[PDB]
Amino acid sequence: MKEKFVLIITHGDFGKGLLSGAEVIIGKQENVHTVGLNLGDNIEKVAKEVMRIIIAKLAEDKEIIIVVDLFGGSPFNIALEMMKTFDVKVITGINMPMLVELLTSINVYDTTELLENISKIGKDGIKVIEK
Amino acid sequence: MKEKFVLIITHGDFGKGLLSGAEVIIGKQENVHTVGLNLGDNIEKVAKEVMRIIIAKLAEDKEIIIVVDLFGGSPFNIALEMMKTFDVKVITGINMPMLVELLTSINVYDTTELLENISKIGKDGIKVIEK
Amino acid sequence: MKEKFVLIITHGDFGKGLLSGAEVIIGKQENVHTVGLNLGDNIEKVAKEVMRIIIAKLAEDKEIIIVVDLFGGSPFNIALEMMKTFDVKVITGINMPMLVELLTSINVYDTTELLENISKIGKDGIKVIEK
Amino acid sequence: MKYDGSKLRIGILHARWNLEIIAALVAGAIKRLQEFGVKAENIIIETVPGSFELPYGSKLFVEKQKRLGKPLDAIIPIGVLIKGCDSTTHQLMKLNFELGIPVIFGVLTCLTMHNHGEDWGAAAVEMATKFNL
Amino acid sequence: YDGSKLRIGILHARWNLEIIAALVAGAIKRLQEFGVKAENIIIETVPGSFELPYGSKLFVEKQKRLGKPLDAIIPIGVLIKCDSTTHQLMKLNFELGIPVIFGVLTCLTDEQAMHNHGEDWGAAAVEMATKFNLE
Amino acid sequence: MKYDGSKLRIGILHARWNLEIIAALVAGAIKRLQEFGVKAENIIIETVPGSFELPYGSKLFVEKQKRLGKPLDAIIPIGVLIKCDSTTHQLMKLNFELGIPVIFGVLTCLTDMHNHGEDWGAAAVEMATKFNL
Repeated sequence: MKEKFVLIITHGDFGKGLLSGAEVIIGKQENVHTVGLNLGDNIEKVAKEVMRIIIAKLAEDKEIIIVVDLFGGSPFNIALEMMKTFDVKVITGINMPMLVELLTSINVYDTTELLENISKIGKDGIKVIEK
Repeated sequence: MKEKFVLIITHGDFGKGLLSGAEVIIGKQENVHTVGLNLGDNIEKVAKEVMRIIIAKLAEDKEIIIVVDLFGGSPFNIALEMMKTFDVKVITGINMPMLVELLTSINVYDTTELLENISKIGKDGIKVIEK
Repeated sequence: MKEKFVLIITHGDFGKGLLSGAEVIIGKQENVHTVGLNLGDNIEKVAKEVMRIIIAKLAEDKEIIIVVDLFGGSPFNIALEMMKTFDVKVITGINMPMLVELLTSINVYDTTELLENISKIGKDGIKVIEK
Repeated sequence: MKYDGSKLRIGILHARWNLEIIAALVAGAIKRLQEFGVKAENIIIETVPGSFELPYGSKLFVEKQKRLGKPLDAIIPIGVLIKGCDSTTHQLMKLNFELGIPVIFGVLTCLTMHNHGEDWGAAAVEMATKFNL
Repeated sequence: YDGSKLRIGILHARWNLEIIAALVAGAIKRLQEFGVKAENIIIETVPGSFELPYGSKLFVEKQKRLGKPLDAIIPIGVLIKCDSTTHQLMKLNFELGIPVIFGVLTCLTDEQAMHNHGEDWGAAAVEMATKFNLE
Repeated sequence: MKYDGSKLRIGILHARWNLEIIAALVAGAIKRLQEFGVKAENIIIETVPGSFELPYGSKLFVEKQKRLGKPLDAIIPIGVLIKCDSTTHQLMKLNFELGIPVIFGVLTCLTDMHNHGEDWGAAAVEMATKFNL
């Protein structure tokens, strides 16, 4: 199995903070990078930034997973454009249980099963507490 | 017959001292080099140095004999690696009668017979003396 | 059993280097001393120094083993002269497997069995490798 | 934008030394390629260790694409060389005539980028189209 | 890159031998790390870097006549203060039909002229002989 | 001692400019040739005006020796140039065009040798022998 690389693309500091939070739990990560879209960022500049990262990692023979905050919006639109061109894989709605499971099992499952796994874990991890 | 080159590979200063001792008996040698593995030496660094020497000597059209102190241990493991790659010849358990005979007959016998000769002389040279 | 003392008598730095090499393997030794005969050394001066050591050790109630490099030659002639006078024990053709076995079993066997043991190990340790 | 690249297949062969700069030049070439109409399925990226391997890598790449039944219409060899290569410019030049397809010179020869990469994208499309049927 | 089924030739010059030997050692090391077997690494020498291009052809032709063809070749030379040489080695890729890895150091001082550099040439040989095949 | 040159015929083609230096380089090549066993009957010396004429002179020399029924096994073109880049290129290529080792015996100096010549002698013998069958 090829080594994987996770690119987190989100609004503002969400991705940067999500990774920080995960790293409190599972320690400092390699092979994870975050890109945040801030007010005042030109989306085409950010898109070219992201494409630069993807090419570099592909050239390192890595398999790329893009995790995004929200279905819809500029980060998602960038991720979609990268899937159109580079055949990376994409999942939306990223939360903490998903990212922790993703990063601790990244070597265990192939990308398709990995994404199915964390989709399930992410949804199951959302609970309203009663009492 | 190709001219021969003797590489002595041993723990610590054993090879350096053995050559010194032999040279008291038969004079200063050319075509003998010593490599000692000391505590704190990285074996892979020493291996690359030894390979450094062997290639250089092969490129001088020399036939190479590696003499080692002990069957087993890092010097031996280096010698074995060199035999795997470069088809040099190797003998273990080197002592003084062996080295003196080797260096004074190096032009007389082919490498196979040379090594058989000194194996026999080395073993015969080990005697417990009771009077 | 009396505590043993090993005197290494060889040409040049051979004994000094052999001990160095052994100590890489089994750590720093007590009760081992080396005497080297260099070009320009007066054999009678060296003989008197060796006798100087043997008496001192006998006076410490120690049993003495002399290990020598080569059957024949001045170091051997010195060892023989010490056996004639002081009834120490002597073995020739010392190599690394012998010295390591000797120093790691020096308390286990009596001197006669010790020397028979290392004679066998020394000879067995000399091997020409083919492949 | 006067050149339609929709029916073209373009190869990009890049070196791996100075990767950060390499990636940006590739990204630029990819961007401009798609702006002329060249489809994603038709942009083939492959790598070599260094710029020296670019000329022969290009031939092997072109021959492989023929055996796959998906021939390249042009190729962009991309390399970054810092003096901190002259022969290389010569083989890439000659390769136009040996391979029978446009070979766009994408090798930076500096002493100490996206736009430059785009230029190479635009060139590939034009050279594969302008002189055709 | 799996190099287990490959035969790699190394042709090196004999001038600046200490540096030459280290570059060869590096190439040999990395070759074996990619799975290239010892029986399959053939080392041969020429006097100087000028003889590298034609030596390579003669080496390749000899290996064919022996029934043990080379899959790639690494010509290794050390030149200290050659331009034509880089040109023939480049062209040799197309004339010989096998990857020719440029293993010639072109330095201004002895100090500038290594094991890592040699390894790079080892890695390149394996990749160029494999990447574009049908494996 | 290592390469037997007794069965070889070696050509030496030298220029005539800077003759004193030329003669010494030729003498060195001749010396080392004979040390490897190459017979006098088999060392053919011919001249050209300058270094430029060396490449084509070598071909004409080689062709002439074939028509005489006494083919050369290698050739050493010798030139002395004092303050040529192309010339080196043709001599290099000549190895492949003539099918015999062409030893680069051209000095390219900035100011106004026997050992250097011997080196070229040693090279010629080795290159004609090492890879045979």
